[PDB]
Amino acid sequence: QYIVARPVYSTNAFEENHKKTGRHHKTFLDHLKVCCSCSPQKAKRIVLSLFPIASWLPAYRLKEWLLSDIVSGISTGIVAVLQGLAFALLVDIPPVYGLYASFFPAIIYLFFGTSRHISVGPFPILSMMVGLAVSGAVSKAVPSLLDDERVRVAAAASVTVLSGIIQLAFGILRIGFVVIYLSESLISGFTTAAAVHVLVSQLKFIFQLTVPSHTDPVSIFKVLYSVFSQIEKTNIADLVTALIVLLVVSIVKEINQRFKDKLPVPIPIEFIMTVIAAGVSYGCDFKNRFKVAVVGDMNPGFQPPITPDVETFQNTVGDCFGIAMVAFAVAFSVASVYSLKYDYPLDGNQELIALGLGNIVCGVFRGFAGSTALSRSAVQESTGGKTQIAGLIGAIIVLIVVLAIGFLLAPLQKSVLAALALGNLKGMLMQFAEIGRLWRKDKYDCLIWIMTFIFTIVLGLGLGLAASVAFQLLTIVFRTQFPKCSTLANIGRTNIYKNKKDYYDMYEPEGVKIFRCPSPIYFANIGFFRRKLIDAVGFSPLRILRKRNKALRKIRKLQKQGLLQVTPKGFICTVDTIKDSDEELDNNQIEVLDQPINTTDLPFHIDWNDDLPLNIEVPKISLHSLILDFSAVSFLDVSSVRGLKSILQEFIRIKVDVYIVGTDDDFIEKLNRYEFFDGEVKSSIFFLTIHDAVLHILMKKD
Amino acid sequence: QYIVARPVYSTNAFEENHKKTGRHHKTFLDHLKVCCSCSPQKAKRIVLSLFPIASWLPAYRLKEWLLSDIVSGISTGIVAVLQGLAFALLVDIPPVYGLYASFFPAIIYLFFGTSRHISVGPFPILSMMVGLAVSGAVSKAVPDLLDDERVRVAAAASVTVLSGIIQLAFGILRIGFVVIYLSESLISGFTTAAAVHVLVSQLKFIFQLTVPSHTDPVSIFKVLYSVFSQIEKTNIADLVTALIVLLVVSIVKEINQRFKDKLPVPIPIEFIMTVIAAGVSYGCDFKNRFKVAVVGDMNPGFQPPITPDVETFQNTVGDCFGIAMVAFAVAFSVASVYSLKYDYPLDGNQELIALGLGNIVCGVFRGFAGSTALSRSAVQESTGGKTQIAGLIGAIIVLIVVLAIGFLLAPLQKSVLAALALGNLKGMLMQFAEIGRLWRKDKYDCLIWIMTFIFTIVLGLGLGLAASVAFQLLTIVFRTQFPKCSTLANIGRTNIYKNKKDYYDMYEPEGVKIFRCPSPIYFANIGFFRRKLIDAVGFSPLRILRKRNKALRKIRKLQKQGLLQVTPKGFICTVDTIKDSDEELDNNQIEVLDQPINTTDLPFHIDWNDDLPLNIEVPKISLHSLILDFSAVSFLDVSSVRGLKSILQEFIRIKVDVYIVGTDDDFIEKLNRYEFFDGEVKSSIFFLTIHDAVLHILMKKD
Ligand SMILES: CC(C)CCC[C@@H](C)[C@H]1CC[C@H]2[C@@H]3CC=C4C[C@@H](OC(=O)CCC(=O)O)CC[C@]4(C)[C@H]3CC[C@]12C
Ligand SMILES: CC(C)CCC[C@@H](C)[C@H]1CC[C@H]2[C@@H]3CC=C4C[C@@H](OC(=O)CCC(=O)O)CC[C@]4(C)[C@H]3CC[C@]12C
Ligand SMILES: CC(C)CCC[C@@H](C)[C@H]1CC[C@H]2[C@@H]3CC=C4C[C@@H](OC(=O)CCC(=O)O)CC[C@]4(C)[C@H]3CC[C@]12C
Ligand SMILES: CC(C)CCC[C@@H](C)[C@H]1CC[C@H]2[C@@H]3CC=C4C[C@@H](OC(=O)CCC(=O)O)CC[C@]4(C)[C@H]3CC[C@]12C
Ligand SMILES: CC(C)CCC[C@@H](C)[C@H]1CC[C@H]2[C@@H]3CC=C4C[C@@H](OC(=O)CCC(=O)O)CC[C@]4(C)[C@H]3CC[C@]12C
Ligand SMILES: CC(C)CCC[C@@H](C)[C@H]1CC[C@H]2[C@@H]3CC=C4C[C@@H](OC(=O)CCC(=O)O)CC[C@]4(C)[C@H]3CC[C@]12C
Ligand SMILES: CC(C)CCC[C@@H](C)[C@H]1CC[C@H]2[C@@H]3CC=C4C[C@@H](O)CC[C@]4(C)[C@H]3CC[C@]12C
Ligand SMILES: CC(C)CCC[C@@H](C)[C@H]1CC[C@H]2[C@@H]3CC=C4C[C@@H](O)CC[C@]4(C)[C@H]3CC[C@]12C
Ligand SMILES: CC(C)CCC[C@@H](C)[C@H]1CC[C@H]2[C@@H]3CC=C4C[C@@H](O)CC[C@]4(C)[C@H]3CC[C@]12C
Ligand SMILES: CC(C)CCC[C@@H](C)[C@H]1CC[C@H]2[C@@H]3CC=C4C[C@@H](O)CC[C@]4(C)[C@H]3CC[C@]12C
Repeated sequence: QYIVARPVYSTNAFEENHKKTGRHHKTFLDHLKVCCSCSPQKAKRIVLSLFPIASWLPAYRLKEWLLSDIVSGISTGIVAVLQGLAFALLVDIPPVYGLYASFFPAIIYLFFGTSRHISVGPFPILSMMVGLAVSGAVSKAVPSLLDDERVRVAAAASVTVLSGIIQLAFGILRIGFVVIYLSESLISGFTTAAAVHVLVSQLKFIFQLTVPSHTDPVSIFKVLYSVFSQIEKTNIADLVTALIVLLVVSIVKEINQRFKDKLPVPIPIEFIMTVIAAGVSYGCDFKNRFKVAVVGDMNPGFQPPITPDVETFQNTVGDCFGIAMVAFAVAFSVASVYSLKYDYPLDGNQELIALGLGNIVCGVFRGFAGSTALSRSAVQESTGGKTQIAGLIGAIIVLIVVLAIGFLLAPLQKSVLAALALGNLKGMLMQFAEIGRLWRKDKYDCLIWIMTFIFTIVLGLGLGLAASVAFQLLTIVFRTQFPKCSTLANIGRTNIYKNKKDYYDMYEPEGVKIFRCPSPIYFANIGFFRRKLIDAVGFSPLRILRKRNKALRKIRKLQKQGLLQVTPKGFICTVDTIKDSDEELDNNQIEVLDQPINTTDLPFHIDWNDDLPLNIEVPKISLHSLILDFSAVSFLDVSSVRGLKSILQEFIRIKVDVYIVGTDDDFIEKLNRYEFFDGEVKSSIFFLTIHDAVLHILMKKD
Repeated sequence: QYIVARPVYSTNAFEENHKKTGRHHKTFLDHLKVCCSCSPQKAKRIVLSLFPIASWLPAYRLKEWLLSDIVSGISTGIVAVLQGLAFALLVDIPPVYGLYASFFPAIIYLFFGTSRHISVGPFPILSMMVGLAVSGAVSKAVPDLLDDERVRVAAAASVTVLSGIIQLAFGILRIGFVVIYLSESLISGFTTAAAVHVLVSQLKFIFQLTVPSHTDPVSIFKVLYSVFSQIEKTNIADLVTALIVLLVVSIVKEINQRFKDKLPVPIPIEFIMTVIAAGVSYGCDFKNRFKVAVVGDMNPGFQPPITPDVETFQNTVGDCFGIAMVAFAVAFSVASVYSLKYDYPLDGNQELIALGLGNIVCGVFRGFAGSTALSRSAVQESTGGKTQIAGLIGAIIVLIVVLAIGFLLAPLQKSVLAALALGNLKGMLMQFAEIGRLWRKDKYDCLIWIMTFIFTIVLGLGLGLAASVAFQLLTIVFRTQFPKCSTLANIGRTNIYKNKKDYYDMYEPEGVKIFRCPSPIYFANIGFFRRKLIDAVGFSPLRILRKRNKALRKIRKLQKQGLLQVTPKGFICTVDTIKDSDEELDNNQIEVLDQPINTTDLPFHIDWNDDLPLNIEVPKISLHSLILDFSAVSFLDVSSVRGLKSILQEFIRIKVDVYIVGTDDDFIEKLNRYEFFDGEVKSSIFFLTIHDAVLHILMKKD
């Protein structure tokens, strides 16, 4: 049974009886000393962290990893070639830049990356964010089809170079923990909005229509209007072939997911349908019989590096910041699943550095933004990916496609790629069945999800992330704005104290009120806390103090006039009744009422609760003690400290004690720094538990 | 002493023994029913709240309030005329609009306002924010010195009409509680930055220099450069007269503040120095002897109303929102001091409605934004202001100045007003002695103050408020990002549990770890909480489960091969030593390790902690129970719930119990909605206090 027999402590007798260890908190001088303390072991650790390949490559097991890595690399290389060709169209650049952006960051990540399963390249969200950034940049540059494509390519290279520089700077600064400011609900809402954006954007390629590059403020609706204002000019053959490809891919993906145990090395539907479509377009000549747009004959080989444009750097700072943040968050979210699945450590700063270097190299070599895509990562993992050697094999396949087999993929329909991209939208769009779950569960994360979706949809991907982050930060204040403050009472004559309106046989101590605030008190909570405390107490301590001071001043004036003769016990009051001549105070003297009462000159100790001569109101209070249950109060910063000090001073000045209960050692240590304690609000008002506070009150009363 | 003898409770036996009251929580259907339930008493209350004059005017005491109100009204009318003339120059409009904006909102507030001491009009922060909004609006108008000010006046009228409409909408929506999202540190920083802005902006009038209206991004530095690039063209007479006026005003204000008891009806230094300067300028002709700019001959009378410009409405939406928010916050902050001083209720929604209506009327009648100024409010309160009759008398004085005495104030130097405005900068600039105090106290509110100052200075008043609000919201996440998680232990063989690294004679139960998170756990805290819990425990439950599952699979394979014969007690193990032929698991099958172990088919109960045959590692764990001290955990939303569920499942699946301790009834009630409880994580794992949890563990063990 719960049996305890201990003395009553007040967080000061406790410390006096039990000696503390006197731990030395770390200062700032020694923080820099240990950082600059260079040692060979720490240097080797830093070098190995910066070059994870030097650690994971010599530990390769070339007996059970080589074949699986090779197969997974071939599969992911085919998928990466197809996905780069598809996503190069979203930026509205020649397709070969998609291959470049699928090749270069993977090669850089093979050296500088810490994850072992993700595949680096383009994914639709980042691709369209880069495209929007390019459209914004080329619309602000100070003043043919070939020239427009070249300027778009240059703008994309500059934007992705700046994004890689930002990512590398973030990784160097060791601030790679910024991924925790994005809630799971915010991630879900943003991903669903981006999925809708992808579905809207791929329509102009499915229908084979010319759509101008729109601007960030309202992009999806403008694109939809532009697409549906020319719906008559659609290509029926292109539309039907896109539908067939999408239907076949979705059906095969469904059967592949359903039949997993019986199906090793899952069917490469992307490759199979792509080669089928290319063979159908060839021979049958799906470029003159119909007017289907096809992927042009890409130049076999790479391209010389270019210097990024400082004008674009200046123009698209915010867009590049958003691109870097989105890429890092997506990469971390994708890599964390496989890291937890296969039990290896993940380094956020190393991931940021690798992504930044890869993006920088890709932009220097005329590419665009690169990260890991969920579809490609899942393909690589399911095929049997064990290390980044699969990524190297995929890069080799991409290089082979770029160099040798370049005449192929030319009869490609330039919209089978769009249908393949839309085939990856099923998992993204299935997240729409989350509003109901969040509404049933939280009712606040549902608000976060809805607001994030609306903000992204009506503001573009670049600004929706910032707006959603701001609203998600505000939702914490929403949570801790109106805490369910309640009065506590004893249950069963034990040390159990719960809500006053919950149980039946409870009992409160005579003239004792226990108040609990089940939320941290900060700038947005001090006023509500004070109002709730005053309402629970039942009177205003400031009002009581002011009325008592007015009564004392009237009594002193009467004594000066001689109507009141002071005696050791009682007042003579040699007047039956006065005409009740009240006195008013001017504007600059009303402060004196708030001053504490000191009746040392009067030998009689005024009770302020029984009766006053000459019929003075002086409202009485039956509350002779107050206990604050600061057990759930995590922190106070400035305004809460000032409000608490004012409330405690007002309470103490009317001859009632205040006790703070439930705070640990750290809370009182922090409060000591705020100059909270003084000659009035001593440090002995803190008690361990409500029962100790109540027992101390009872002991001091009788 | 502290003597307790009660049975051990687990928040379920407690509820079974003590019957709850079964309170009926209010739903949403009845929330609308009580709002639409119209009653005569509620209608009368609503009408009286909407028209507070009908409540406070009949209760007038015309024996002790009339004379003081008249004197305070005369003084505040003189001060309001001077301050309106001064602040009309900051917007760069003819001075008479300052008188209009000092007259109209005061008249509207006399009817629709709830405060009794504040004086409505212009104040420099709002005046310059309106000026910046006007400069932005006139710089974006589509193209079609006397005509240059007309468009500025029209833009100011439109901007203030929109701001008043926004304020009225906010008051109608009953969202007048938005003043609690601005911390005291944020308010102090913004006020100091605005003071610096005022000091910089008034330089062009002190030196009598022509400065173009700059734009929001970097305004103060551009104005400073423009002023100091033409410092040679300054007027020495204007500078010296401004210096004398400022010095005399500051000295007289200092002596007035110091000598308060001996000095009733504080000296009207503004009025006396203004009339002295006007008489000197008129007598000595300070318009041709020197080149001092003077206030022009304002047209005696009012001006017809104008329709606000929809183009300006569309152009300056954000600026109008900022103006409305700043005006409401300033008015509430100024009025709260006097409301607390004189003990009368304040209505935020009524204040918002009154301010919105006043601003709407003033903008319609060609004025600019109106609120209460601290200087004017202090003058009115000190002079003897009791009700808004002082405001009415001030409006009457302003009307008299507008109509009858208009030929005066013409020889005014147009910079003595600037020096008078500078004289009010002492109180604002005294707030610079707060960085040190906040650094010594909080180290977070100091960051808020510094960031607010920097953001406002380098982004303008309109955008600095939003940036500082965002950073202040982020500071809460900064506070609750890395909580000081610690292990707890018993002290003195009682029910007191504190930090493990704090005391000497502590003792932990055998194989029991107590973990405490002294902060609410949300999206930005779940990962850190999991990492700290794993580090405190000393092992990874997922790793232990995976290794145990691998060992079980190897044992089952050996049993199938016949090397292991299952017996009721022990394994025969008819092999001296095997060649240690480990088996690797490919992808799409590694998840089976995470599945829970169910050794029902084996009669032997595997201990998983003593030893295993054929030398299998199976790392042992000494921990056999875990207690989470969720006493300071205020709330979980989605991600924290999911992470807690995953951690608890991982712990339970390795045959260890988890106990959550310290949560109240509301926390478990909220957690029940998240579908947290299921067949594995039951609802009986919640306990009242750490001592109950420990006693239950000891009872279960033996
Ligand atoms: C509170 C939540 C819902 C977010 C607030 C919504 C606003 C940020 C949105 C809603 C309506 C939007 C506007 C709707 C229409 C237009 C007209 C549009 O002008 C054009 O026709 C541009 C044509 C072109 O240049 O291609 C430019 C964007 C704009 C101002 C939009 C800007 C963004 C606005 C103000
Ligand atoms: C995330 C935390 C840790 C740091 C965030 C810092 C950024 C918000 C600041 C720091 C430096 C700033 C940049 C400093 C200098 C400039 C140059 C400036 O261009 C000009 O000089 C104007 C030229 C012209 O208008 O002709 C445009 C803004 C920019 C990129 C600034 C954008 C905002 C930046 C990136
Ligand atoms: C419990 C789990 C397995 C989910 C069960 C429900 C889903 C199968 C349903 C519920 C809501 C459905 C969504 C409701 C609305 C839409 C929008 C719509 O997509 C669009 O094309 C919208 C964009 C546009 O074309 O303008 C059609 C599919 C989708 C995502 C639906 C896909 C199927 C969802 C996710
Ligand atoms: C992280 C903290 C420090 C706040 C972030 C700082 C930025 C928001 C500031 C710092 C430097 C500023 C820039 C400094 C210089 C200029 C050049 C200026 O161009 C002119 O010369 C305008 C001349 C005119 O039109 O009158 C336009 C604003 C701009 C880009 C400023 C925009 C706002 C910036 C980027
Ligand atoms: C603070 C919460 C409670 C509400 C916030 C809502 C605002 C952010 C939204 C709602 C209405 C919106 C306005 C609705 C209509 C217009 C007109 C529209 O502009 C045009 O039509 C431009 C035409 C052109 O460019 O020729 C887009 C901006 C604006 C001012 C919108 C700006 C954003 C506003 C103010
Ligand atoms: C209550 C006690 C502890 C006050 C302590 C005194 C100082 C901490 C304060 C009081 C007056 C302050 C000064 C008042 C006025 C100004 C002018 C101000 O001018 C500007 O902004 C730059 C000049 C320009 O704008 O041309 C700069 C800050 C400064 C020196 C202030 C710096 C901080 C000071 C010295
Ligand atoms: C290139 C331009 C001129 C093409 C025409 C653009 C028109 C069709 C676009 C631009 C802005 C768009 C609006 C922007 C925002 C919203 C709010 C949303 O909740 C419903 C759709 C609605 C109301 C959009 C309707 C379509 C719209 C009016
Ligand atoms: C006209 C020219 C001079 C305008 C200025 C362009 C150059 C100097 C600016 C534009 C964008 C800037 C970058 C924007 C963002 C960051 C991230 C930060 O963590 C480090 C600095 C860094 C990487 C900046 C470096 C300087 C930068 C590249
Ligand atoms: C003549 C008018 C039109 C334009 C004047 C432009 C020049 C003088 C202005 C515009 C932008 C200004 C800069 C904006 C921001 C900063 C950062 C701050 O920490 C120091 C001052 C500094 C570096 C300013 C110096 C002056 C500046 C360069
Ligand atoms: C040229 C045309 C398109 C411009 C249209 C301008 C008008 C219709 C718009 C522009 C800005 C709008 C205001 C912006 C903000 C709010 C605050 C909200 O709480 C009530 C409505 C209100 C006050 C809006 C009313 C309508 C408004 C005045």
